[PDB]
Amino acid sequence: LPQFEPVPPEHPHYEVARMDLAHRTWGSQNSLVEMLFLRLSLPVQFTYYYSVRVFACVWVGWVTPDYHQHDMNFDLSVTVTMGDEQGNVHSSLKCSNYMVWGSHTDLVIGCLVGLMTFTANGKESNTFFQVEPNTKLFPAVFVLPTHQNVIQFEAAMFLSERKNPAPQCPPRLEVQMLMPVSWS
Repeated sequence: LPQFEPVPPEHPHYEVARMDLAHRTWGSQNSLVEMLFLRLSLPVQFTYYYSVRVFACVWVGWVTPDYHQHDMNFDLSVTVTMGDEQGNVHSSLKCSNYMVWGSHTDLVIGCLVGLMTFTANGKESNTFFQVEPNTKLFPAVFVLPTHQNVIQFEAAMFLSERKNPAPQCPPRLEVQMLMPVSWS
């Protein structure tokens, strides 16, 4: 199982670089071409935008706590539809378990609560995994590197949401927001 563990420098080379607007610079400098399933360590619980800024095809999104699909494949996994004795339906019952979207700096941004939507390059691109109950999701981003400083991260701030001091609206990333890869 590919459970996440935080990137621990020295590493063959995924250079974390938390910095201060607050954001997170990156870079696979060394000749290691593949697999950067960059889940963030601090999942939401159910307003809160989530910017990402690729510097150089990246599957930005959100992820349910379980997830062991460590594969080269883009776009993989479940719609539910509770029925009736009538043979009809109590129609739909949520879906999916999660969010993802496939020179210049691409800038992808999410949002948060019961709904969530992508907003690529400051422009709307809504609906992809836009309903859930009172559940949880990591602010994850899957990546295959371009080498050239591969990726960067960031309505009220997400930091207000992850942690107890809600509101306190302005950003402060704070130390715990580590950036695990899904190790083999």
